[PDB]
Amino acid sequence: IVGGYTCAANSIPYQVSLNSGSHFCGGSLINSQWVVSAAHCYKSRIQVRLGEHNIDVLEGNEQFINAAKIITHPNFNGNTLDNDIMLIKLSSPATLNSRVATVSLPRSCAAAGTECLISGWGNTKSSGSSYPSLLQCLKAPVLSDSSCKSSYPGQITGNMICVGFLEGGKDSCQGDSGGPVVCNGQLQGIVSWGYGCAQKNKPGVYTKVCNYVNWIQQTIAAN
Ligand SMILES: NC(=[NH2+])NCCCO
Ligand SMILES: [Ca+2]
Ligand code: NA
Repeated sequence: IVGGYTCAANSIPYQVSLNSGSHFCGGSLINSQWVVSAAHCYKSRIQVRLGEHNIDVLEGNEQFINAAKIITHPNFNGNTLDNDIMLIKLSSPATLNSRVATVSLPRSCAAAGTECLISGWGNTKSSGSSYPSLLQCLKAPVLSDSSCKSSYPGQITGNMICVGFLEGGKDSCQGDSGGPVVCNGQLQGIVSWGYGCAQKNKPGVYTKVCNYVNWIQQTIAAN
């Protein structure tokens, strides 16, 4: 997250870190047994780390649970990033408490201008690299479909939203991929792609979760 602030510890209890020797992507806990993330994050083995704040220190409230199933969207396209969504089934249910909690799926899609919270352990520098120990947060609005499509001509599908700031300086970045965009208590976005990060007129692009509630529910019921 570039241009953000350090979240209060455990204040984002649905945020997970996906780990395969190190942190590589975010995810969101949406049921006791299922995390949603981005398909471009796929690895064939993943450990899910729940209840994290400092990913470099054991603080005591963590739950580390291996993925038992890793299911990418069948229409994920690696060129256009359409359908950039993945579900992970945990080998055992997460134990839900104040520090490890689900986030609701969307009841509807979000109005343009809705304020959201984006979070992750991704790069914090717009020049060079700095990967933080502490979970970072960013407040950002859903942009117009107009502002989004003008920023990336021919590249925004009906399964994508832009969230962020056209001036630059405030965005998700590499390592935030797969993590949450939560607006009015609903998971509306998954960190997906962009042209670099935090650049002028290149806002973050996010998988539009309000199109996938049926796919999510169907996959959960069938696995
Ligand atoms: N501009 C962006 N937010 N790009 C995607 C960040 C995750 O790689
Ligand atoms: Ca920790
Ligand atoms: Na432009």
